[PDB]
Amino acid sequence: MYGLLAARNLKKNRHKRRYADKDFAKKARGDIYQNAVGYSAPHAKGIVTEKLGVEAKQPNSAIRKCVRVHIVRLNKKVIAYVPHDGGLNQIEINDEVIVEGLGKKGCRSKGDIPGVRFRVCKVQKVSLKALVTKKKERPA
Amino acid sequence: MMDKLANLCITINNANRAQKRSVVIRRISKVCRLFLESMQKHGYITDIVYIDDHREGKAVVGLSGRLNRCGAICPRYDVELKDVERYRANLLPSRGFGHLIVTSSKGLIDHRECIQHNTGGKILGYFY
Amino acid sequence: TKKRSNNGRSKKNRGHTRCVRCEHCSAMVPNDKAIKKFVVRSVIDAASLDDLKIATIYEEYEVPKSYYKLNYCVSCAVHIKLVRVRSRWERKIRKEQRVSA
Amino acid sequence: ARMYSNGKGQSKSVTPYNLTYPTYIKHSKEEIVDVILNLARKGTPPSQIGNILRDNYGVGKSFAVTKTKILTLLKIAGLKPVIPEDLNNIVKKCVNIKAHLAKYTNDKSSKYQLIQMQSCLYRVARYYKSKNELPAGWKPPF
RNA sequence: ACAGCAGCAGGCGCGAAAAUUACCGAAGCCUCCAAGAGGGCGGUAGUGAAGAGACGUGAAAACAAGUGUGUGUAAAAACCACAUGAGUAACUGGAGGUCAAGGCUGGUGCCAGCAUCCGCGGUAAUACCAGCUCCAGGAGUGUCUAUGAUGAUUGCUGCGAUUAAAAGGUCCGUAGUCGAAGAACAGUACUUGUUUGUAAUGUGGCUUAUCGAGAGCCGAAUAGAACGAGAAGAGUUCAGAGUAAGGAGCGAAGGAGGGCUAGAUUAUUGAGCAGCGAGAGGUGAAAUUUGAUGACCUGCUUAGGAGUAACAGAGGCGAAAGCGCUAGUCAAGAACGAAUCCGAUGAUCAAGGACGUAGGCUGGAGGAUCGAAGACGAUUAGAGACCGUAGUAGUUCCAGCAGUAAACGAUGCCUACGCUGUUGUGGUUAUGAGCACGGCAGAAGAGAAAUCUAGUAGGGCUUUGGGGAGAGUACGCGCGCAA
RNA sequence: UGAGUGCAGGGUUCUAGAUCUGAUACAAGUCGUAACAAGGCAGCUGUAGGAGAACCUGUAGCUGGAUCA
Ligand SMILES: [K+]
Ligand SMILES: [K+]
Ligand SMILES: [K+]
Ligand SMILES: [K+]
Ligand SMILES: [K+]
Ligand SMILES: [K+]
Ligand SMILES: [K+]
Ligand SMILES: [K+]
Ligand SMILES: [K+]
Ligand SMILES: [K+]
Ligand SMILES: [K+]
Ligand SMILES: [K+]
Ligand SMILES: [K+]
Ligand SMILES: [K+]
Ligand SMILES: [K+]
Ligand SMILES: [K+]
Ligand SMILES: [K+]
Ligand SMILES: [K+]
Ligand SMILES: [K+]
Ligand SMILES: [K+]
Ligand SMILES: [K+]
Ligand SMILES: [K+]
Ligand SMILES: [K+]
Ligand SMILES: [K+]
Ligand SMILES: [K+]
Ligand SMILES: [K+]
Ligand SMILES: [K+]
Ligand SMILES: [K+]
Ligand SMILES: [K+]
Ligand SMILES: [K+]
Ligand SMILES: [K+]
Ligand SMILES: [Mg+2]
Ligand SMILES: [Mg+2]
Ligand SMILES: [Mg+2]
Ligand SMILES: [Mg+2]
Ligand SMILES: [Mg+2]
Ligand SMILES: [Mg+2]
Ligand SMILES: [Mg+2]
Ligand SMILES: [Mg+2]
Ligand SMILES: [Mg+2]
Ligand SMILES: [Mg+2]
Ligand SMILES: [Mg+2]
Ligand SMILES: [Mg+2]
Ligand SMILES: [Mg+2]
Ligand SMILES: [Mg+2]
Ligand SMILES: [Mg+2]
Ligand SMILES: [Mg+2]
Ligand SMILES: [Mg+2]
Ligand SMILES: [Mg+2]
Ligand SMILES: [Zn+2]
Repeated sequence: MYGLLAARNLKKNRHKRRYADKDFAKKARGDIYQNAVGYSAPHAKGIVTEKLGVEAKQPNSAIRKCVRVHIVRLNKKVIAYVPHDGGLNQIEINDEVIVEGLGKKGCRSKGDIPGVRFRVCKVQKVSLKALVTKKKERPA
Repeated sequence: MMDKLANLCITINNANRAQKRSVVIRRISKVCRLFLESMQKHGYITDIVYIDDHREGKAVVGLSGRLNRCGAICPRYDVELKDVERYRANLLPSRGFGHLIVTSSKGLIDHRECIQHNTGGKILGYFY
Repeated sequence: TKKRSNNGRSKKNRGHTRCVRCEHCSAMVPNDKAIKKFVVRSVIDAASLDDLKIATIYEEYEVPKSYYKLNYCVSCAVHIKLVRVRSRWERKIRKEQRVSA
Repeated sequence: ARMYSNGKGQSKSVTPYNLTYPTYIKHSKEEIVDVILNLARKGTPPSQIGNILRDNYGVGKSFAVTKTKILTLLKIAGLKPVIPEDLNNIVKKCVNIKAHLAKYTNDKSSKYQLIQMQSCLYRVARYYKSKNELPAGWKPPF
């Protein structure tokens, strides 16, 4: 394939090789639009339906606080994590929450939380960081 | 069959590494003659004899102490005068010495003569 | 990792070889790999030759010998102690063993 | 290397540096030229013509005296065969193998040799029917 | 009956996502029968930390932002000039390592939380929650999401395939990519001149807004096309030329290479008959089991179906799978010797075609030995297994199907350049040596090492890998009687 | 020249479904112990039977073997 007039053979071969890369393959041949946050959108709105808790992976020993969210844009139901110290207390059933990604290349689990892929950002139009640290109050 | 200009290069490179002063090279073509004659002009090789054996051809050559390395490029890429310095920087060790040889309508010439004559050509080989 | 340069057998420049059967357990082993042992044993024991000298009718007598070639598989040769495990530099030494009696 | 098998033999014979004229010989030009054309009409292949000239009449390579090659002389005399002698010897070997297999059908080794032989025929045919030495629709005797 | 905002404002929805139902006889342009009329085209401001410049938040004597006039414009506001007051003006992320900066004080005790990654916390936490001091950037700083770089982890330049992931089981073969020396010839590619071909952007500059982005003027330019020129490489032809390129042929010889015909020395079983009169077999040790219907062992007769011991090897032959008794017969091949003939006929290979141990399947022949399945005897907690007794399909042959192996020297095929000693096999020999096919032991280089079919290298062509898993699995398709 | 609309079919993409059958994670549940030491019958590859389950048995192969002899 290294001959001077071999360009056609060379091009067709090298194109076919790239499908061995996971990155190129997923963009070409996988379902890249299945996710609430990803290629489609940076943030997602949804309504809280259940409060939930999950164990951390070994060797850690903890209960992590999680929320069941119905996503307006897809009608899927997903699990999200609630970040801050007393954070679970700032959320009621049937509140609206905005939800965000964990920051890995694909949608992947982070740290010791098994199988959860998003986190809460805002509750009832206001920043959760401000709610928890008592800098601002619920809209009421 | 091997390329004759490739065979020439490996034969002299190995013999130089083994610290021999002379070699016999077994299959010769028209551009092989012109390549060797170029290395003689720049004082990389000293003495050349050609044997007219009626079977292809063969040469006997004396090596100088100045030759570090030589090589052929395959395939022989076409180059504009704008392109030659890219190949010069890729192949040669220093901006101060060594030769990159190019075939042209004016015979074999080096990368300096290309500037003088204002001509590109096809890339052939190098030595330093 | 590769333990021996010859793969533990004497086959070179061939596809396939005849098999033989182990003396101790009847397992099949390739002829070029089997451990071989030669035996030349008198029919009459050394502890009887002094009686033979008064028992025989002939003026002189030569005792008949019996001849054998025996074959062993690796497991049997190691267990019967025809061969033993050896160090990484000893493995390379090749010398002919004695004929048994 | 060899074309149908893994051979790398090197047995050949050296061609001389210069050819001269064979003055040690005991015949004229015209006699040698007569000897060739007789051997030709009797039906000998041109490689055998060469062997006889060397062995019996004492002339090496059969050209130093004539300034002309054996097959060209046969075309000048009009004695040219219908098929080139190489292609002709390939058809013969094929026929032989098919005549063996016709009575000893079980021989897988002979079957193997036939498919090799047949391939070589077609490769030679395509050479000659490009140089206009055979009619375009020529086909094997099979 | 009427009606169609992917015109300008504006509203509702949808979403993670985007401004005023504002002024306009002025600037740039367009339209008419016009010393005039029209234009949401266009211009002017308002709104918003998408982007980009220049500067405030003090000095050691003495500091923005305000205000009033003038300007500015279509009218304005801002900008600039002079004149008045004065003394206002920092946050975001961090402080165990990567990675700049605290083993500080108090709470909490695998809780609550933190942490991109590695990891912290079970009562002595520089990592959680706070106080206090430090660090970094600073009118800005954190997070999420796509992409370029990191990355020689996509490799033209420039990676890998003995053992880490990775050379097709072996051949033939089309399309495709790649192809001697010598003597000559021609100009379409190739390279280059002149002329065309670029507003903005970008590039090399100079000049004016306090400065700096900004604005204004200059010069050269890509790919593409027109006409000339040069002939090294590539291309075409020739034969007083004949490759350590190929094919055809000659001579003497070598080999478990293959098909067929006709024979062979023993051995293992089975029957017949004769002799003898009590055990044989099997194991680590024993039991199933067989024997007075005479076993076992020793004779003589016979009947079958497999196989070729020892010699026999780091020996030979074959494309691989594979091939071992003796004669006769039938085709083709490899190597060697040499002054035979033809002359580029060649390398590698998608598609397509032929062979392929064993076990398996369809039909016929046959059936000694061995033995999946099945059945017993022992051993064990239990053995369905390992061991012993027995026993069927298969194991052999002819005519076919099938298509897999740790089909491995785990090392593709042609072709090169390469140190020494020793030992083989077959020819030839000036007896000094060579040519083809091997084994072995060092060296030098190489490599993560072990080691070396792995040294040197932009020679040609095909196959093939890209962190573990799921997975050589699902769906579709092609072959097969099925597997 | 033809908009619309009947009636059969196809081509695409989604979605329902009694029941069955894969995979993955299961702090540590039940039964054995198949592999790694000659792992207690040396291991592994192809093929064919059998079996609670790892697996066991015949046949040809390989050393990555417990032998460069
Ligand atoms: K971990
Ligand atoms: K084999
Ligand atoms: K051995
Ligand atoms: K030949
Ligand atoms: K070939
Ligand atoms: K072949
Ligand atoms: K070949
Ligand atoms: K409209
Ligand atoms: K609008
Ligand atoms: K916005
Ligand atoms: K302004
Ligand atoms: K702070
Ligand atoms: K702190
Ligand atoms: K503390
Ligand atoms: K990769
Ligand atoms: K490359
Ligand atoms: K295959
Ligand atoms: K020749
Ligand atoms: K024969
Ligand atoms: K078979
Ligand atoms: K059984
Ligand atoms: K039992
Ligand atoms: K058994
Ligand atoms: K039996
Ligand atoms: K077949
Ligand atoms: K087949
Ligand atoms: K395979
Ligand atoms: K060989
Ligand atoms: K390697
Ligand atoms: K399938
Ligand atoms: K086992
Ligand atoms: Mg407008
Ligand atoms: Mg530090
Ligand atoms: Mg920290
Ligand atoms: Mg790599
Ligand atoms: Mg492995
Ligand atoms: Mg591997
Ligand atoms: Mg492989
Ligand atoms: Mg300026
Ligand atoms: Mg040329
Ligand atoms: Mg009896
Ligand atoms: Mg024999
Ligand atoms: Mg031959
Ligand atoms: Mg069979
Ligand atoms: Mg190949
Ligand atoms: Mg992978
Ligand atoms: Mg075990
Ligand atoms: Mg075991
Ligand atoms: Mg091991
Ligand atoms: Zn044994």
